[PDB]
Amino acid sequence: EFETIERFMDCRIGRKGATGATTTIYAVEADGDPNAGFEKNKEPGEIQYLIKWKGWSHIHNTWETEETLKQQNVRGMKKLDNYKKKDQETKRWLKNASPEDVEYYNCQQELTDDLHKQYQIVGRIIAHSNQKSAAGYPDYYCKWQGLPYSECSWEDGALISKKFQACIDEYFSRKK
Amino acid sequence: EEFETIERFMDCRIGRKGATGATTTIYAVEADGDPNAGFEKNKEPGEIQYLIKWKGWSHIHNTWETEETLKQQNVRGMKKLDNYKK
Amino acid sequence: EEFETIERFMDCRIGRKGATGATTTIYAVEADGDPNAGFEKKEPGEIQYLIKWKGWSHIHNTWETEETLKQQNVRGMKKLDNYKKKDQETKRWLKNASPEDVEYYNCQQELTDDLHKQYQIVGRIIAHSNQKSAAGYPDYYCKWQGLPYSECSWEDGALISKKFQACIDEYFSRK
Ligand SMILES: COc1cc2c(N(C)C3CCN(C(C)=O)CC3)nc(N3CCCCCCCC3)nc2cc1OCCCN1CCCCC1
Ligand SMILES: COc1cc2c(N(C)C3CCN(C(C)=O)CC3)nc(N3CCCCCCCC3)nc2cc1OCCCN1CCCCC1
Ligand SMILES: [Cl-]
Ligand SMILES: [Cl-]
Repeated sequence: EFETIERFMDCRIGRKGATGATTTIYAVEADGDPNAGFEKNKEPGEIQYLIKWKGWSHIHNTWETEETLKQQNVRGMKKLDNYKKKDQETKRWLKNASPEDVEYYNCQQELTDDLHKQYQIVGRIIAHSNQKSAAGYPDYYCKWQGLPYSECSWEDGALISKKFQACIDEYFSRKK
Repeated sequence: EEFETIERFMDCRIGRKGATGATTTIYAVEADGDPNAGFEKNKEPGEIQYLIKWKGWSHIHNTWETEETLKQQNVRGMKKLDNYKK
Repeated sequence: EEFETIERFMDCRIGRKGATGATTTIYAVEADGDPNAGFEKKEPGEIQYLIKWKGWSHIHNTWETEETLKQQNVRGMKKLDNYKKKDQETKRWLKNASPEDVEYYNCQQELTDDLHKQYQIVGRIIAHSNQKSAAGYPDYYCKWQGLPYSECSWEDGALISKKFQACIDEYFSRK
């Protein structure tokens, strides 16, 4: 019925309207980053968030504003309050911080950042649909890098060939 | 005629209606995909099927099968079906 | 009217009848022992899950059964269905997977279960309370291994000092 929020993945200041379906990685690749030429300079922006939608997989992460979360009558809005609360607590005990703490925080906080971006490439395909679409695509059973095998999904076969045809090739070639 | 025999009841399931038959042996499901694919009880194909292990065939031939479909094929040994139910 | 709340399912296992509860947190078993110690079957089994609680840092992961989750009105049962299914489905698929596929599944599950085993290691204490306890222990704000900085948690100084004194120390040897 209504969307739900599972995790808040990152935060950012970005172009006004760089929120919504058009901000997923496979739209930005197939269409273009609405948030393209942004230095935070040259252009006033907005606080946008990176949402991991309940039900859907880490590839459908879209960026939204507080407004669009409310405008979309989405569930999980308390999660929005906590993410903002613990962000203020984290900025607090890093204002009085030795330079080597900022070294740690920025080194670390950037490892999790990669690890998160890897949750979107497909580690191996595992199955496919009997049914095909009008356009002639099965749907695929993807395993995602970093995420365990219980983080697998039935993914659009038209969708994943655009970036992982090679992973589709090796599924079929490990039969004959 | 020439009937099939139900050897063991391997597993239970709530599967898309139709996701039964010879389309549920591995070597099909690997060649064509699965008729059940990604089925949640959200969609209401809803039906209860059984991985039936057959007599005189290795386990790679097992199939998911309804009461409906077992009785259509007049399989033997429906005595263990309801036994399985109870 | 204070119930608990399943956050994420981390692991099932067959386990000694009654090897559940907070006697199962990692820090309990080091203290005393493992309730599921030396199990085989000899012994009535059971099907026990490792829950990550909403509210609590990963140290507090406890193995539980579908019973003791309901028995304690634990909220988030819908997520135990979506997981029992996702397990049966993937066990069927081990019935007939090619050894290659089965070996990939062993590499990538042994890796996974590690990164999980370290969400319980502290890589940095970065604050302490202004308030000690009976025993001279502040609570400590931990940075966790694997996790981001939005998983940091105020945690019993007493408890953390029992396995990560080195970290509270280097904390103070910089202030
Ligand atoms: C929960 O609602 C939805 C979400 C869907 C979704 N997600 C999860 C994004 C996150 C939330 N979004 C915001 C904030 O703007 C929109 C997009 N992606 C997708 N594709 C998925 C395939 C990838 C191939 C690229 C092209 C397609 C995109 N299909 C979604 C469908 C959703 O149900 C629509 C109602 C029922 N349907 C179901 C099937 C189609 C029509 C009837
Ligand atoms: C059920 O909520 C809780 C949980 C607590 C918890 N966890 C994560 C439980 C472990 C075992 N579980 C089961 C089902 O077996 C579930 C969760 N650990 C801990 N310690 C953490 C401290 C140091 C460690 C050793 C000292 C014991 C352990 N204190 C918990 C406390 C919980 O509330 C009670 C606090 C109430 N407030 C709120 C109102 C105002 C008064 C104070
Ligand atoms: Cl993970
Ligand atoms: Cl993480």
